[PDB]
Amino acid sequence: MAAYTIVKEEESPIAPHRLFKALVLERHQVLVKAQPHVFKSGEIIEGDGGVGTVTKITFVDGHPLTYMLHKFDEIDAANFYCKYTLFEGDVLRDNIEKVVYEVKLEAVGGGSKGKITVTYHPKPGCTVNEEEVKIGEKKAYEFYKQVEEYLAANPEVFA
Amino acid sequence: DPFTMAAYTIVKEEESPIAPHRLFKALVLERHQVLVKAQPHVFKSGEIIEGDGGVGTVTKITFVDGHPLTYMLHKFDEIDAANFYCKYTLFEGDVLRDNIEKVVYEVKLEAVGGGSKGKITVTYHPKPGCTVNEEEVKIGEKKAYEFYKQVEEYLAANPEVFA
Amino acid sequence: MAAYTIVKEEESPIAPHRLFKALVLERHQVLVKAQPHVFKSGEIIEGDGGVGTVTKITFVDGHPLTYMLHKFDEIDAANFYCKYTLFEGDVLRDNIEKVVYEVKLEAVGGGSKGKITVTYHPKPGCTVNEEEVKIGEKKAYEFYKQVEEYLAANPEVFA
Amino acid sequence: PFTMAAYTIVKEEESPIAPHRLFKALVLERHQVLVKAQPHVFKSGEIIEGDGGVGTVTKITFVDGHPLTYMLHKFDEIDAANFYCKYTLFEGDVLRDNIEKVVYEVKLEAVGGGSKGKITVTYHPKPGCTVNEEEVKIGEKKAYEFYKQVEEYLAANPEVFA
Amino acid sequence: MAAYTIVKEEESPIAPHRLFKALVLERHQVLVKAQPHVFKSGEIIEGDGGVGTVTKITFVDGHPLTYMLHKFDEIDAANFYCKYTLFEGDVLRDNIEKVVYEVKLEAVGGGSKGKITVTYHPKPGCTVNEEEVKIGEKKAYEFYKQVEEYLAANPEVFA
Amino acid sequence: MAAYTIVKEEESPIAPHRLFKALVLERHQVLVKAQPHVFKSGEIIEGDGGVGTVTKITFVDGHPLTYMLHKFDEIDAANFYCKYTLFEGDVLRDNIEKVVYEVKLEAVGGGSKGKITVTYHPKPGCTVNEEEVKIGEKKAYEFYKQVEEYLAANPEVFA
Amino acid sequence: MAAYTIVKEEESPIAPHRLFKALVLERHQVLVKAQPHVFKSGEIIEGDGGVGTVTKITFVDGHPLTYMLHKFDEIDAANFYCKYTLFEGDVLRDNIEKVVYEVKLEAVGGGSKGKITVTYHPKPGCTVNEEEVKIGEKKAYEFYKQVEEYLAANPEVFA
Ligand SMILES: O=S(=O)(O)c1cccc2cccc(Nc3ccccc3)c12
Ligand SMILES: O=S(=O)(O)c1cccc2cccc(Nc3ccccc3)c12
Ligand SMILES: O=S(=O)(O)c1cccc2cccc(Nc3ccccc3)c12
Ligand SMILES: O=S(=O)(O)c1cccc2cccc(Nc3ccccc3)c12
Ligand SMILES: O=S(=O)(O)c1cccc2cccc(Nc3ccccc3)c12
Ligand SMILES: O=S(=O)(O)c1cccc2cccc(Nc3ccccc3)c12
Ligand SMILES: O=S(=O)(O)c1cccc2cccc(Nc3ccccc3)c12
Ligand SMILES: O=S(=O)(O)c1cccc2cccc(Nc3ccccc3)c12
Ligand SMILES: O=S(=O)(O)c1cccc2cccc(Nc3ccccc3)c12
Ligand SMILES: O=S(=O)(O)c1cccc2cccc(Nc3ccccc3)c12
Ligand SMILES: O=S(=O)(O)c1cccc2cccc(Nc3ccccc3)c12
Ligand SMILES: O=S(=O)(O)c1cccc2cccc(Nc3ccccc3)c12
Ligand SMILES: O=S(=O)(O)c1cccc2cccc(Nc3ccccc3)c12
Ligand SMILES: O=S(=O)(O)c1cccc2cccc(Nc3ccccc3)c12
Ligand SMILES: O=S(=O)(O)c1cccc2cccc(Nc3ccccc3)c12
Ligand SMILES: O=S(=O)(O)c1cccc2cccc(Nc3ccccc3)c12
Ligand SMILES: O=S(=O)(O)c1cccc2cccc(Nc3ccccc3)c12
Ligand SMILES: O=S(=O)(O)c1cccc2cccc(Nc3ccccc3)c12
Ligand SMILES: O=S(=O)(O)c1cccc2cccc(Nc3ccccc3)c12
Ligand SMILES: O=S(=O)(O)c1cccc2cccc(Nc3ccccc3)c12
Ligand SMILES: O=S(=O)(O)c1cccc2cccc(Nc3ccccc3)c12
Ligand SMILES: O=S(=O)(O)c1cccc2cccc(Nc3ccccc3)c12
Ligand SMILES: O=S(=O)(O)c1cccc2cccc(Nc3ccccc3)c12
Ligand SMILES: O=S(=O)(O)c1cccc2cccc(Nc3ccccc3)c12
Ligand SMILES: O=S(=O)(O)c1cccc2cccc(Nc3ccccc3)c12
Ligand SMILES: O=S(=O)(O)c1cccc2cccc(Nc3ccccc3)c12
Ligand SMILES: O=S(=O)(O)c1cccc2cccc(Nc3ccccc3)c12
Ligand SMILES: O=S(=O)(O)c1cccc2cccc(Nc3ccccc3)c12
Ligand SMILES: O=S(=O)(O)c1cccc2cccc(Nc3ccccc3)c12
Repeated sequence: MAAYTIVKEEESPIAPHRLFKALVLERHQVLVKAQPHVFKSGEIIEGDGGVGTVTKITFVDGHPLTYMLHKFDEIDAANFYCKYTLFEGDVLRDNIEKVVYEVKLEAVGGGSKGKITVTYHPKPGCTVNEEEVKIGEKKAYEFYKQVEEYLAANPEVFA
Repeated sequence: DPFTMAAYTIVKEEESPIAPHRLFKALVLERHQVLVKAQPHVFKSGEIIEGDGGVGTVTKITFVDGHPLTYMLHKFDEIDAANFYCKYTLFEGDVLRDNIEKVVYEVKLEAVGGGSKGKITVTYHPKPGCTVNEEEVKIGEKKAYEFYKQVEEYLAANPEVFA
Repeated sequence: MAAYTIVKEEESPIAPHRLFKALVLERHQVLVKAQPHVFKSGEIIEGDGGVGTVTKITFVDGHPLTYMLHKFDEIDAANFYCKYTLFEGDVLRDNIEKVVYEVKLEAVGGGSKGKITVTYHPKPGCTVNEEEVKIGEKKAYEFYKQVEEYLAANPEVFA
Repeated sequence: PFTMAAYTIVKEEESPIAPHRLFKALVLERHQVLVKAQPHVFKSGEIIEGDGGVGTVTKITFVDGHPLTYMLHKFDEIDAANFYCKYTLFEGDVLRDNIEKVVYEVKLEAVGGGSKGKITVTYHPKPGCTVNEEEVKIGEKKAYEFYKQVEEYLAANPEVFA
Repeated sequence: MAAYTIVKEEESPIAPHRLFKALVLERHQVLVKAQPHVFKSGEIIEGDGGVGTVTKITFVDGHPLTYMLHKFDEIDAANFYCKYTLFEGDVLRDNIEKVVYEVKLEAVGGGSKGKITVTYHPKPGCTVNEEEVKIGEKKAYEFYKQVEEYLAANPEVFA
Repeated sequence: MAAYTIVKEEESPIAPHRLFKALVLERHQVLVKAQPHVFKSGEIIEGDGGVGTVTKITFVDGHPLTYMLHKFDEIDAANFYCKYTLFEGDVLRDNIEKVVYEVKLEAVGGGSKGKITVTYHPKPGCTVNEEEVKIGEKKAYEFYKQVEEYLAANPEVFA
Repeated sequence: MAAYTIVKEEESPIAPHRLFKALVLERHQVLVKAQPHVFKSGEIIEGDGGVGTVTKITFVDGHPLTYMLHKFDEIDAANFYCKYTLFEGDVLRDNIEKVVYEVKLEAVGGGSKGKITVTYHPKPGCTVNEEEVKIGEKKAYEFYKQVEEYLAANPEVFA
């Protein structure tokens, strides 16, 4: 059970409830707001917006990837806590079974602090892509920095 | 030590939809300014005379002229703006009514959902061998809660006001 | 202290996801479509429909009553299980601190079955009689009925 | 309608005894030090819950002839390292019907081969009834005399807790 | 950047509050009781059972490895959760920066459920020895049991 | 022109007033108690023990070195700070006018943390034999460690 | 690891409530005032004009370096005592990690005298180049010399 893991910490001028709404609860929608050139649509197909909720993110028709689904494992918007899981979608490929994210945020001034952890759950006797991992933190970190900048400059959004 | 003069302490537990950073700011840091903005008929101005809006800072809160009162003097004893903590003391001004040595405000807030949780604890300190009026206490808490409640509605209404 | 406990076991032709949506998850917004001659507005004042959510139902201007705020406690919608708190509002008389409903449905063929466990808790400052505890029941029994008629005649709603 | 009162006493103190010493005697081991200093007033004292850390509770018992009989205490916050503690006298016959509980905050600091302390004690009234100086001064003088007693033995014995 | 993670779930017949005191809280001393042949000492350098506790170990002089050092990130003693990291040691080979221990137990019947995660963080540039992984599990597992049975055979131990 | 100052930070189980006394105030007398094969005598030749005080420390006979004189420039015992300086002796070779010593200690639990800064000042138109600094620290640290162990065993010395 | 230390005692007719501000508190805006050709911009991007603040001086298009960042380990704007650290920026050659500047201004009638301790601290095994010290000591003394003029020139400013 060899699972590669990236546990990191970040810090923002953006407020923590706001950033959470943007990067966790509303992520499926916000992905399409920040990258209309990559994602055609983002929805919920199962759940009411809390634990057990299932989203469907669809790439534009010209993108190599097709779609992904994530499920909400635990959510406690009270203390900016959620653990979700990417359990279906081409990006996974054949070597990976599901990618699990666990996010913890907290206010530090008018801004935030967060502990983000990614763990890749490989299929029986497969090699987790070390490269797939660099691509993972890459795609997100950009997204997170891209959102942070919209928000900074549009303070009424999710405020 | 025949006695260590007894002091009067109120411990409050309060909650807002306002995010702890907007409130730490509106009612602690820029309070001096937000009072006059919120209640421009009672206070002409608030202005930091000493320090640079940080620890050991002291402000002068000024009432109108016709108003019984004139100026209030607050000193900043402890701050951790990151964690929304503050000790700030009231010492120079006639709001005491020539009997209280000082009033000790201790404040701690924390985020919840889209809002705040709040630790407030007021302590009234008299000058040598004087009584600590229940009266002033009734009023020290009542004017501030009203104050607080006005500034909440503002910030709920105007959602970009504090940063 | 001690409280009055109404416990029940009702049965319905409507499927349980249709009732759970109509009478638990969207109750607040459904009380106004059905009793627009009583209620002006229903709304979540805070929450993601999760567990710490709070809704607000407002009575019409003339109505002797003014408002109620309900705050979910824990949910399992998939299973149609919900415990939800009536913590404040004009409706609570001085004798009542809160009223706790415990909802759990199951399927019965093309219909449903459900047990309800409504509890009136008082304030130390007063005691609980039966006239009021009997009214709550009527209000809420009569509501469902009005809704059953509706979920039966329009099968598209929350199906 | 208003927030209930409670009475606080702030003290600032200075000792020529090293501070880790007095943190052991009047705080971490108050329950055992109280009997050694005052076997005349106390029969025993001891722990009943925990192993010294946050949440730890202790029990105090006065001889069979004393008009008081026992006292309970819970440790709210311990940061021994900087000599800060917050504990609560929450149960025993010492709480005259008006008193609900007594909260004690203590911070100590090094000053040469001795120390400086700031002690704050907060009495909390129970619904309806009111607190008064009675319980307080008596409470103030009991704690102080004990400590002086501590101070004179800790000095008279350099290696004890040193 | 990427770490080797080990997620483990087993479950043992002992009340959580009893394993907890042995396999983690006092795991310094009871590690000798367990192996008075591989283990020389069990010590708590600092921490009064306080989070941020750091222990000190040393195998018998014969053993090639000198000692092991742990800090306790957090301990929910009341809740039977603990996070601890192996931060220094001869056992901590020159290619591993730290090995993190995430353990959470809870009562199940008259037994326990064991899920624990250990993460292997490699010192900058190194791949980390996949040997130290297989090894890590076997050694702290074999010891898992010893301590189970013993505690099983004495119901008065840490009651 | 610029001198060499080595900024150190250390930790002792001993209390700061103990460290400070032993390693600073009666240091001239302890060096002989701890190292009577190295040293013959410690004394004060120009001072009362207050600021601007001078000690005279002779090395046993048949020893390379002959003696050393230090002056106590700043003394704030209350906060455990000191500024003293070696300015005379064959131990200071041809180069360096004066290596300066600055000790700042703090209480912590049953012990103490320290901050020490040695500032080696080159001799008029010279370089600093940065190999005499390597030599200076060692002996001063052993002296220390010997004193540490000595004070721990006998907890009545500098109480 | 050794460090390079500067003991410089200066003088100046110009009043210290102006130099101190210029030379320390508003140095970031004034560097950029005395040498527009060396720097195009300089600002405070963190902290709030007090101990713990961080500055960003931005060298012009035509410079090897483009920016450096300073931190105020300590401020005392009434006794004219400061202690700020150069933590980040290109100027720090692989062998230098930070420079610690301790300044103290005293009042000599209508002017000042001073003591500046500049201490360059090396990274893990690396050592500072004699070069690295005279450079820093000079463009800075030079800067000071232009301001002695600037100010004296016009008592209007900083008075
Ligand atoms: O404004 S929102 O959609 O709320 C929004 C919310 C959060 C992040 C966003 C990033 C980019 C663009 C947005 N809006 C946008 C505006 C114009 C065109 C396309 C997107 C973002
Ligand atoms: O799935 S939904 O599409 O919202 C859905 C649609 C219509 C009625 C539903 C009733 C109960 C639970 C649902 N979902 C749900 C999903 C996950 C967890 C808990 C409840 C219902
Ligand atoms: O550069 S950033 O957006 O800052 C970026 C910031 C921080 C971390 C990053 C990690 C991986 C990839 C990026 N790639 C990337 C790739 C293409 C465009 C933009 C970014 C990261
Ligand atoms: O592009 S960024 O992450 O901004 C980037 C920034 C700085 C250094 C990089 C080194 C390798 C790969 C990158 N990116 C990358 C992006 C996509 C696929 C593969 C590699 C680097
Ligand atoms: O969901 S995110 O990573 O945030 C994401 C953010 C932005 C762009 C993305 C594009 C492709 C795949 C994603 N997910 C993905 C997940 C795991 C592995 C590889 C790609 C993207
Ligand atoms: O950007 S990442 O860490 O890659 C990221 C990856 C996946 C989910 C995330 C959710 C919330 C915030 C993020 N970042 C974040 C950054 C700064 C502060 C707080 C959170 C998330
Ligand atoms: O953010 S950084 O942490 O520096 C960072 C981390 C990792 C990779 C990065 C690649 C490009 C730019 C960065 N910075 C960046 C910063 C803000 C906006 C866009 C890119 C990268
Ligand atoms: O807008 S005001 O009417 O003054 C106002 C009225 C009442 C309460 C206020 C509280 C905070 C900030 C305000 N204004 C504000 C204005 C500019 C900058 C920052 C705050 C408040
Ligand atoms: O409680 S108030 O009386 O308004 C109050 C009185 C005095 C000082 C206060 C400082 C901060 C916040 C307050 N209120 C507060 C309320 C809710 C949450 C957080 C703080 C203060
Ligand atoms: O007196 S208090 O309400 O405490 C009070 C406190 C502080 C400022 C006040 C300003 C105007 C009127 C008040 N009260 C008031 C009282 C009686 C008649 C009319 C007005 C003020
Ligand atoms: O309480 S304050 O928030 O500073 C405050 C807030 C708003 C209005 C006030 C009016 C008068 C006196 C104050 N202080 C005060 C303090 C102690 C006793 C009596 C009045 C007022
Ligand atoms: O009682 S207080 O808690 O102060 C109080 C606090 C906050 C708001 C108040 C509003 C109206 C009356 C109060 N009572 C009141 C009573 C007598 C005179 C004036 C106001 C309010
Ligand atoms: O439609 S209404 O005429 O408002 C309506 C009228 C009367 C009773 C109703 C009961 C349940 C749902 C309704 N409507 C509804 C409509 C859309 C979605 C969910 C419920 C009811
Ligand atoms: O307060 S809300 O207005 O929804 C809100 C608004 C914006 C961002 C939020 C982030 C987390 C939790 C919320 N609310 C929440 C409320 C109750 C329980 C749990 C979370 C957020
Ligand atoms: O029962 S509810 O279902 O919320 C309800 C449903 C429909 C109509 C109602 C009208 C008034 C009060 C309610 N609540 C209420 C609560 C307790 C006692 C009496 C009435 C109503
Ligand atoms: O109002 S009465 O019918 O008189 C009434 C009287 C007595 C008990 C009742 C209980 C539930 C509902 C009522 N009304 C109701 C109305 C329509 C449908 C179902 C029940 C009750
Ligand atoms: O029973 S009622 O009186 O309408 C009622 C009263 C109070 C709370 C209720 C909550 C859910 C469903 C109801 N009715 C229901 C009806 C059929 C099947 C399952 C639930 C509730
Ligand atoms: O706990 S102490 O104060 O340390 C204490 C010290 C020494 C003797 C004491 C005797 C009785 C009661 C105590 N407590 C007490 C508390 C409140 C009121 C009056 C007495 C005594
Ligand atoms: O203040 S006393 O009332 O005796 C006292 C009362 C209750 C607890 C105390 C704990 C530590 C030290 C005290 N005195 C102290 C004195 C001098 C220096 C340091 C501490 C304590
Ligand atoms: O005699 S003691 O028993 O200590 C004593 C105990 C309790 C209260 C005291 C009050 C005043 C003076 C005392 N003596 C005193 C002695 C030295 C310094 C300060 C006060 C008190
Ligand atoms: O550390 S290991 O490298 O796996 C290891 C290697 C060899 C023997 C071991 C014996 C006991 C515990 C281990 N680990 C361990 C870890 C934490 C607490 C207690 C024991 C042993
Ligand atoms: O060693 S092996 O049998 O290879 C082994 C193989 C697979 C899993 C193991 C787990 C724990 C201990 C082992 N050995 C062990 C051996 C002797 C005493 C205690 C534990 C394990
Ligand atoms: O540092 S001391 O602690 O005095 C020291 C203590 C004990 C023995 C010493 C022997 C030689 C040189 C020293 N110092 C020295 C100092 C500067 C340069 C070269 C040597 C000795
Ligand atoms: O020590 S200097 O190298 O000049 C120096 C270098 C860099 C920054 C300085 C800031 C204030 C004073 C200095 N000294 C000083 C001395 C005499 C007159 C004016 C300034 C500074
Ligand atoms: O003349 S300087 O004052 O340095 C100077 C100041 C401002 C901008 C400069 C741009 C290029 C070269 C310089 N000279 C230079 C000289 C030697 C090495 C590197 C650059 C610049
Ligand atoms: O010329 S500077 O522009 O500082 C300069 C810039 C960059 C690198 C330099 C290297 C050596 C000497 C310099 N200057 C120098 C100046 C006077 C005397 C001796 C050396 C360097
Ligand atoms: O650049 S040079 O003079 O060559 C120079 C060379 C070598 C060392 C220097 C030290 C300080 C200032 C310089 N220049 C300087 C220039 C004008 C006024 C004050 C000092 C130094
Ligand atoms: O910041 S100052 O020295 O005052 C300074 C003042 C004026 C111009 C400077 C140009 C380059 C580098 C500096 N500093 C520097 C410092 C340490 C090492 C290397 C360069 C300059
Ligand atoms: O730069 S000047 O052109 O004089 C200048 C022009 C306009 C406004 C100024 C304000 C402050 C300091 C200056 N100069 C300054 C110059 C050197 C050192 C310190 C301050 C100002």
